[PDB]
Order: sequence, then structure tokens, then C-alpha cells
Amino acid sequence: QQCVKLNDGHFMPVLGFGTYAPPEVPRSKALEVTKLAIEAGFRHIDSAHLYNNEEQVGLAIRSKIADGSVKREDIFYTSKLWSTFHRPELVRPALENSLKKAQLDYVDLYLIHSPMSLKPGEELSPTDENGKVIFDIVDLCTTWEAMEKCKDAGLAKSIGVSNFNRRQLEMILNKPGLKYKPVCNQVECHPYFNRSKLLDFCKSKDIVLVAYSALGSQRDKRWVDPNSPVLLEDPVLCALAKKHKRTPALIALRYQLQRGVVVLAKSYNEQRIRQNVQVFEFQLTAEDMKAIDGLDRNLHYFNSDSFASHPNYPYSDEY
Ligand SMILES: NC(=O)c1ccc[n+]([C@@H]2O[C@H](COP(=O)([O-])OP(=O)(O)OC[C@H]3O[C@@H](n4cnc5c(N)ncnc54)[C@H](OP(=O)(O)O)[C@@H]3O)[C@@H](O)[C@H]2O)c1
Ligand SMILES: CCNC(=O)CCC/C=C\C[C@@H]1[C@@H](/C=C/[C@@H](O)CCc2ccccc2)[C@H](O)C[C@@H]1O
Repeated sequence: QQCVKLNDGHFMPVLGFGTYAPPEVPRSKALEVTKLAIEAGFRHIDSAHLYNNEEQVGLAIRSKIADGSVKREDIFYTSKLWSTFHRPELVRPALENSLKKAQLDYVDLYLIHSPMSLKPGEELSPTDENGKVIFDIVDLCTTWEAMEKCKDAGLAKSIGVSNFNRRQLEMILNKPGLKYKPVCNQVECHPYFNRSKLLDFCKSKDIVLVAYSALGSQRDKRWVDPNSPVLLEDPVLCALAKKHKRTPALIALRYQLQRGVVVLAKSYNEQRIRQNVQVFEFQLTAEDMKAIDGLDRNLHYFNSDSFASHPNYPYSDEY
């Protein structure tokens, strides 16, 4: 397992474990799978306030340190600030609670989960009588400045963003008095949505692209595009799998690794968890890479169309 140096000087394992699982999955599973992930070789763990699993994931991390398997410095742990906590005065308090939940002194990375602000309050998804999500209006530069203060204090080793498009990134990059550039931009990235233009832009600013839904997505009927094709069923990925004697998932992950993208992989299956670390055991040829590049269809699995009205909807621009 290799790492990538952040514009922070910090190192980020290029292979990360995705801890999100739908609410139907017992909260107890997050604890077991994260430990299995660690034992399998994962050193980068991705969590968030939205996942409602920080206590478990954090406990899983501390259990692996306690049993002497790893050192805190060996694990790269990240959490995120939910959209209902974008308001400046709510940022540090959010990070501290996340730290308390995980029982950690610092988070390796803290991200602004999404540029789309939501009504502050208790609800993760505040909605009106019509089931419509209530938006909020916040200057993300102030959210970022609060983010910087958390790094100043040592609560976060690095800080970055997620789901930002070029315009939104430039906004932070061009902010006067900027103290810290985001070390990354975690976005949806897979062969059907390879984000080539955004990727090249991020590299030009020394911002690493971290891919999520890299194995497709979990395809939750509540949140996925019903008409979207199944990535792991792709005939090209499957042909490549056969050629390399690997799996479509391994092919999709390796693709990201070779174009300089940090890849996340969520699995709550012990055998698939262990299979996923095999992404380091082989490599795709330039022609393999070329064929995969051609699969891009600007497809995002998240069925967000109903939020395109949000002024900060990231998918309104080319990239
Ligand atoms: N910031 C954001 O907006 C955002 C959005 C979405 C996700 N994320 C993060 O990124 C992670 C990954 O994204 P995602 O949740 O869409 O998941 P994903 O990694 O695209 O999910 C892959 C799905 O494929 C299956 N899988 C895993 N390894 C496999 C293998 N070797 N062969 C065949 N199937 C395999 C898994 O099912 P099994 O569990 O059955 O193995 C899993 O549900 C999340 O856990 C989360 O931490 C961030
Ligand atoms: C467009 C790019 N994606 C983004 O920014 C991130 C969108 C939020 C993260 C994940 C998408 C959904 C989650 C849905 C959450 C909704 O309740 C709130 C969505 C929302 C609407 C308006 C403003 C902020 C958030 C669900 O838990 C599982 C599924 O994965």
C-alpha cells in the first residue's frame, strides 16, 4: 500500500475503506468491518457525521491500536462536516463532537461533505411538509476559514472539500488571506463518470482527487438513478477482469490508481474487503487504460436532479 503526498506535506494512503452503509444495516457491522478492513491491509478509513457510525469506526481504530496491530500514525482517518453545519460558528463544535464520538484527539482529514448548505438544526435532512429539503445560504469561504482554524488548533491534520466543482474550488483558492488550500476534493468518480477535466484541474492546483462510488455505488433504490447501468456489469471491465484474472471491481479501482486518483472502496463483506487490497498486485496497460477512458458517460449514480435548484448544486457546470 503506497501513499500520496498532500499539498500539506502529509501522506494519504491511495487505498481507502468506505464505511458508509444504509440505516437498515445494523450499526454493529461498522465496528466489525472496519476492523476486518484494517486487518486486511486498509490504512485509510473514510467516515462522516452523516454515516452515524463514528463511534463504531473510531472504536474499531482504537481496538486495532490497543491489540498492537497498528499505531495511530499508521491509520489515516477522515470524517466530514454535514451541510447543516456549514455556518462558521458550527464548524469547530461539529469537529469536536466527531472527535469525541470516535474518541480520537485529531482527525487525519476533515472535509466539507458537500457545497450545498442545509437548514441548521437537529435533522440531518431537514424537510418541509412536502418532503422537500430545506436549503440554507452560507458563504463557503467563511465555512472554510472556520475549517482552517480547526487545522491551526491541531484538531485536523489536513482539511479539504468534497463534491466541489471547478468554480467552487477556485472560489476557495482565490479567497483573500487564504491560509490552507484544501488537500483534496472527494467526488464521485468511476469509469462512467471519470471526471477528467476536474481531475486535471485539481492536479494543476496540487489538489488530489479522491474517488467515491468507484465500484459503481451501493445502488440504493431510494437514492440511485433508476435508469443507470450497473458498473460492475460493464462488458469492458469484465473483459479486462478476464484478461488480468481479476474482478471488475479490482479493474475499476486500479484504473483510478494509475491516473493518480486516490480510490475509496466500501464493502461490508469480509471476502470482498480482502479482495480489494489486491489492487496493488497487478497493473493495466496503456491500452487497457485507454479503453476504460472511453467508458465515460458523465453519469453520476446519485439521483440529485431534485436538488439542481440548490444554488450550490455542483453538477450545473461542465465541471
Ligand atoms: N462525500 C460523498 O459525497 C460520498 C458519497 C458516497 C460515498 N462516499 C464514501 O465513499 C465510500 C464508497 O462509495 P460508495 O458508498 O458508493 O461505495 P462503492 O465503493 O461504490 O461500493 C461498491 C459496492 O460494491 C460492492 N463491492 C465492494 N468490493 C467489491 C468487490 N471486490 N467485488 C464486487 N463488489 C464489491 C460493495 O458491496 P458489499 O458491501 O456487498 O461488498 C459496495 O456496496 C463510502 O463508503 C463513503 O465512505 C462519500
Ligand atoms: C450533488 C453531489 N453530491 C453531494 O453534494 C453529496 C450529497 C449527499 C451525500 C450522499 C447522497 C445520498 C444521501 C442523501 C442525503 C440527503 O438526505 C441530502 C442530500 C442533499 C440535498 C441538498 C443539499 C445537501 C445534501 C443518502 O444518505 C445516501 C446517498 O448517498
